[PDB]
Amino acid sequence: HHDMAGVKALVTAGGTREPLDPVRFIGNRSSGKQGYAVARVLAQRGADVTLIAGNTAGLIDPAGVEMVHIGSATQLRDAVSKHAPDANVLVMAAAVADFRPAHVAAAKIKEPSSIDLVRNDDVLAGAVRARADGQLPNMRAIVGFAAETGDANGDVLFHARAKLERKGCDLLVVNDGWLLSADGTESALEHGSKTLMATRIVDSIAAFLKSQ
Ligand SMILES: Nc1ccn([C@@H]2O[C@H](COP(=O)(O)OP(=O)(O)OP(=O)(O)O)[C@@H](O)[C@H]2O)c(=O)n1
Ligand SMILES: [Mg+2]
Repeated sequence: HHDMAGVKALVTAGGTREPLDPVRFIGNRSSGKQGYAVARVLAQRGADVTLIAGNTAGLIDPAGVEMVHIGSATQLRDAVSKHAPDANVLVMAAAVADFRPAHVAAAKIKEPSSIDLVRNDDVLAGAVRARADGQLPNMRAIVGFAAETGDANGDVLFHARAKLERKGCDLLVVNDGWLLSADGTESALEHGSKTLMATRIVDSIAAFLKSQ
């Protein structure tokens, strides 16, 4: 039915784009489909959903969901800062570009000089800090998303378990796939439609909120 009737949810989705100039930019391959799916499931279950979307070209805005379109990592951060205080749940599913062009050309660049890169702020960490400082009373649950690959140093779960504690979020969605909770619970995420996966994620949020 409607688990999320009283829940104000803030969802980010898609990838950000950091401009070199008006024409070109630095981006990633994020579709934002998973975040959109989570947005729809939440709204279907009675949540008041605000969705902040990055590069989602062919996706259609979900009905019953307040849409806030942004372009870059900075624009995303400012959007979150604006809408977070009213949110009970923050679903950080956007693929934020780690690096940004240090200087942006006013006009399209016409061998060229190298591009200087500067690190972007950790928007999630900003939210986690704000709640820790008592500046987010309404916030009850914070969800992070991560893509992990096995390397010589460790397993996928090995890296996933580490990132969950580093980010300081309550739940981490890892892509098969995993749902990692801060209490120490681990649930497998079987390959399926983005809809079914969204249901699993929202179920974890619901289950978490009951414990809150
Ligand atoms: N600048 C950033 C980068 C990440 N994220 C959020 O943090 C979570 C972790 O994403 P990930 O890129 O895997 O974490 P990183 O800190 O960037 O780790 P890594 O350097 O391995 O990519 C994601 O939900 C993402 O939305 C964020 O808010 N701000
Ligand atoms: Mg990153």
